[PDB]
Amino acid sequence: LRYMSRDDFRVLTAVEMGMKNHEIVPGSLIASIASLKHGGCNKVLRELVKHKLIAWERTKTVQGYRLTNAGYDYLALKTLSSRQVVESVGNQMGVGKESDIYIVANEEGQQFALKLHRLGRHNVSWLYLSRLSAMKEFAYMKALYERKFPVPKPIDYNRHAVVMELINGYPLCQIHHVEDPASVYDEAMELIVKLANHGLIHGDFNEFNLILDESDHITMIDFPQMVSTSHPNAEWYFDRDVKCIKDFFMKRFSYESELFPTFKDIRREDTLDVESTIPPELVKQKVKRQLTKQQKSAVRRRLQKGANIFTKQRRENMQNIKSSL
Amino acid sequence: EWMPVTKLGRLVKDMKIKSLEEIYLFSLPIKESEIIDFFLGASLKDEVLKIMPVQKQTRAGQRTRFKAFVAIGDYNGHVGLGVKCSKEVATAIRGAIILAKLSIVPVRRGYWGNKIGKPHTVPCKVTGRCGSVLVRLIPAPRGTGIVSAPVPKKLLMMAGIDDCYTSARGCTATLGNFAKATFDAISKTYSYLTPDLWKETVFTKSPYQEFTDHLVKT
RNA sequence: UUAAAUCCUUUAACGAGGAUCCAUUGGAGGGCAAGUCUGGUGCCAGCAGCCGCGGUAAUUCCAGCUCCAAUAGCGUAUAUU
RNA sequence: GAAACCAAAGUCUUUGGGUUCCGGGGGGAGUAUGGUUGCAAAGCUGAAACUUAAAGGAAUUGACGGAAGGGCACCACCAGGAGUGGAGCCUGCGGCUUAAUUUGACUCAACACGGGAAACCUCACCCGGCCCGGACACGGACAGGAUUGACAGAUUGAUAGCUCUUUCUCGAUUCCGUGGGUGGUGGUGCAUGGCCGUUCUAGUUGGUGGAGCGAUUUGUCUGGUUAAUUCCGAUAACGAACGAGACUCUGGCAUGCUAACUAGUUACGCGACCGGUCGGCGUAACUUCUUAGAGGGACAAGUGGCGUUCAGCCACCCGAGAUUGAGCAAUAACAGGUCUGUGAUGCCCUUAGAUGUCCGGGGCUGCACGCGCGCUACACUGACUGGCUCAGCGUGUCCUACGCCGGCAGGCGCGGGUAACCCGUUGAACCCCAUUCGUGAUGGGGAUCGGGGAUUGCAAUUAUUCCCCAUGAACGAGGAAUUCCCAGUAAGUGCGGGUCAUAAGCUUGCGUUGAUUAAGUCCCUGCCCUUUGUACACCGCGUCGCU
Repeated sequence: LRYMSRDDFRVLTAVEMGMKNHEIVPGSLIASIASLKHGGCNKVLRELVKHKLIAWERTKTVQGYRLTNAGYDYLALKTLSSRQVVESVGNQMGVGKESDIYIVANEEGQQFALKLHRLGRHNVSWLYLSRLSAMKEFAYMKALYERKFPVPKPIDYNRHAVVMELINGYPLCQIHHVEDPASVYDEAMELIVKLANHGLIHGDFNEFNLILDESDHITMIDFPQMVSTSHPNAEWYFDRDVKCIKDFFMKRFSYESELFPTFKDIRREDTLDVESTIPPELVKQKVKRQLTKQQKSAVRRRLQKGANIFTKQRRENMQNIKSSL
Repeated sequence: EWMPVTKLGRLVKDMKIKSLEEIYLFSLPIKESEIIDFFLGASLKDEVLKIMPVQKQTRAGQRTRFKAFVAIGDYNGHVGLGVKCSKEVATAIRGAIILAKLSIVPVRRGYWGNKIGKPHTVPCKVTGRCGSVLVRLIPAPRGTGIVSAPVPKKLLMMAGIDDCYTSARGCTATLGNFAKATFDAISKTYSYLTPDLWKETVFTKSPYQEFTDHLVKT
């Protein structure tokens, strides 16, 4: 849980700055880009290693710290807390392979769903691929909700976290019986034609990516696999998804289809496949920026002398040599 | 047990070469450690000047190996200096000692004032230049003692010089260069020509040329 | 003794067994002579001319013990060679 | 000469040919201020306060290249097979419960690892209950017994002489209270004495000589070649040691040899049966089969091609085998260490026993869920029913033959085997051959349940396991994703070992039926060489509010 709520923001963000450019970030660089408090950040790092926030690395010459899987997760929730979306944690968690579903509650008490991308090449690249995944998923989530589609409502995105509307139900793969099989079938078949009208093919439109809300309403999730209709095999991915649903309702619910939708309509809807002159106030700001940069460069060279590990190794052998002589 | 390899060595083994001076007269290379250990014997004491540990850059990583600076010296005659690097420290030391015995040089001893008694000081002010270290030895009056830094103090003591004014210039802190400079200075004592050695040098037969018939049998 | 004294010198008596008639100041990683001893502390307190020591086995801090240097002296700051 | 380099940058501690300018750790700073020159922009001259253990120059190895070339790997892909992931069940890890659900490891080396199949033990876990727990010093009791041992009966969850009736014996083997440090079937830490495991699997390391003030380099390499510091060979190197290699075994081959009363064949007698069949029985044939030994046998032997015409590489004939697999072989790094070794060893603990022994009952299986290895399936290339015929690795003083009683698990009687002898020609399953079923949740599939019976055992209730009836669920070839796989291999299919009283969907071996595709590549995923370069620089986080 989150108790510490001051210096932990600045130190962890400073790691993320170094993570985008380099692998393991040395402790010398951290304090320079987090200049608000000086000296006492080294004990904060020792509190960060207690939790699964940062990992230590002392291989051969490389001495420093790298951000963990769970440590990257805490940073997004800390940003979402300032945007007043997340306050307390709900416990109903569906631990998946590509993502983790966490229930979140706001100031109001209204429960929302949170998605956290867990892509698992070094861990630096793995925590960068999760960044691009959430930004792509939120892009489709906004694009479909605006265009009448039955998708969860997009709220906020932070690095890898995506806040969505809480639609609670069961996935189609674990459904025994539906009270009205025909009405549910026609609803699902319409949504494939709907996407094709907007110039989109789902690709993997199966029973594993569909959730029923009280056996009345079909909800769609997971959107990183979507392709354009400009693709040469556009009708192939269209027909494969149709046959997947055609066979499933005949298999599980024993419903044979009377309507066979195979229409190519591109595009009647929006193409979503793309988706003295200088005042003294300014003089003061400019002088300040110059004077801070001169101090920051000097502090970097003071911190680069921390090598402490090199001095410790040299001292051990000297004691052995003098005793043997 | 010693079994000599060189021709010089074989001569030494027997009784054909009487002193160590007959080797220095013909500037023959002493290639065996035993030759020195035969002539000077119990008289050669040793001082370990420094044991500096260095880490060798290897593809397997870093391992510790020790560099030993040993100055061997028979008093009132002969000095040598050796530098060895090895895994263990004792090994390094013995290696250095062996190496320092191969490097034994005679030092010429002079007089400061009037030449009364035994010689005690360096004959004339000599110098030893070794990689930015410049050691100067200067003739001192009898009983002054060696007025120097600790290392050339040692080296001069084990040379059998009783008294000498020293002066060093440059980076005297690097021990190898300092000791090697002082050794180089002290060697140069015989190389310096005085009015004492102006007489035409009458040539004795070389150890090889004299005992040629004895070397036929081996 | 001395102006008169005092001190020194000279001398009667009393005056020495270790809990005394009890020696101190700095230091003990390296420079630099002397502990990987024991307890305490846990990048805190602090030390450290400089190099550095301390973030739980501290040869560097506060103590104890032990040892070393100088010795009725020995540290510290400053001017200067 | 720090050196790269320099006939000057030489003739410098062996320091003095004349002479001008000029530097004294880095910054602040070539900034302020003054002066002066300048139309101006500016130039020349030119500080301090203060701040900092460094700022730098040469050279040298190459941790890392987001550098380049090669090479290799189904723990990589390609063409594919079997799949898992979907279903039920079983198990492991999370998580969840609970008095307890004992437990280290979490992308290989986390994941049926502790041989861990846990009714008891194992058991470390929980709820309970008896029992006593040192030496020492002080104060009390004992010969007018300190104390031990003790038949039967009554007690609590237990045949508790560790309580009462019994007090009957046993002769100091003492026990009753209080404590203070000097507690030892102690715990851990260090000095030292012996012995292990971990990563790849190809290097590692001296000695002497040479080069450099030295770090270092040469040896350890142009080229070809090799898995390779391998080899040919070139050469400021020459020689080594260590490991890989070599050594040894093993397997493939022998109608050559040595033998086999616990191996087998052939022939010959006798018998049984219809000139033949007989795992029926009895010694002349010696090794084909079986065994277990010796000796052979393959060495790049030969031919062809390619190759500095050498080292070697590729192809092919004959051959059992032309590229068998293991150990040895007794490396490098370990700061992982290991163990009843010694130190009047350093500390910490010892009615806070470093898990005190025992007693009874529980738990390890508990269950909405995730993540995973498996088993059975999803039928027609099948299921059922009858008939037929073939193993090998192995085991055994519980393995079991044989008769009888049993629908069935099983009982009862009697033998052999401490084992090429008996189980046992191991009588296997798949498969084959016929019979019935007929595309349906079907007789496929068997979960879950309901009654009996039988063992195993001190004990089966939370079903040990097996048997017989009845119920008969999900499951219609499984999405993203992912594992193993080059030939007697994958996959189907049974059997044996392993813990063991009964306990086996596990692990580990063995046979048996036996494939598709491939003989390529670096595309992905990685790993390994070689060559070459190398000791987070600069330009793009703020606003306001009172003391």
